[PDB]
Amino acid sequence: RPCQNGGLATVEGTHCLCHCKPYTFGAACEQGVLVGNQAGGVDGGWSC
Amino acid sequence: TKVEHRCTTNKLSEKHEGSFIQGAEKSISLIRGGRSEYGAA
Amino acid sequence: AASGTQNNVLRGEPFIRGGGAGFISGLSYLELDNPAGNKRRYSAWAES
Amino acid sequence: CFCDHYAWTQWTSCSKTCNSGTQSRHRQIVVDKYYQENFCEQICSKQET
Repeated sequence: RPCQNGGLATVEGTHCLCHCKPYTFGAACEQGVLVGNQAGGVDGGWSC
Repeated sequence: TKVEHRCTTNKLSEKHEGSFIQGAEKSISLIRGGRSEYGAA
Repeated sequence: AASGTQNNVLRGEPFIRGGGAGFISGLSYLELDNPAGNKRRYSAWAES
Repeated sequence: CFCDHYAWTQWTSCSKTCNSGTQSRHRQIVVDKYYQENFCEQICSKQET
């Protein structure tokens, strides 16, 4: 179930982790603020 | 004899000061060829 | 009655791939006075 | 004018979702004796695109 704030997920063995975007943080990338240009909204992403 | 004198007075003032500045720079450069010591430079 | 408040943050995050082990730690040592990099250290990294 | 008095609104949802698109924001301009006298109508940009 996708990371917030444009972060890309990856699978740890039997588990999920997030490559968050800079200075936005936490397991789902919910906390903090982004840096650089931003498009707003939420870009779509697939379930399996 | 009876006498009475009376007055009321009012005053107001304001002052404001303001400043802003903004800057942006971009650089883009492509080097092709060089030793990467000076291609870096 | 008087109230006053200040805040500052700096974050900086140099990242390097390739380079000689010392030149890498040289270039990536962040300068508050020159956040992109000292030009000679950077040229030395670009040599190493 | 101190045009930074007025609102840091978020940018509007991107007009074209994925091609050559645009977004805009505006100051949430409320007029006052300050705005009238201190040249704000003259020097401040009301909306950024």
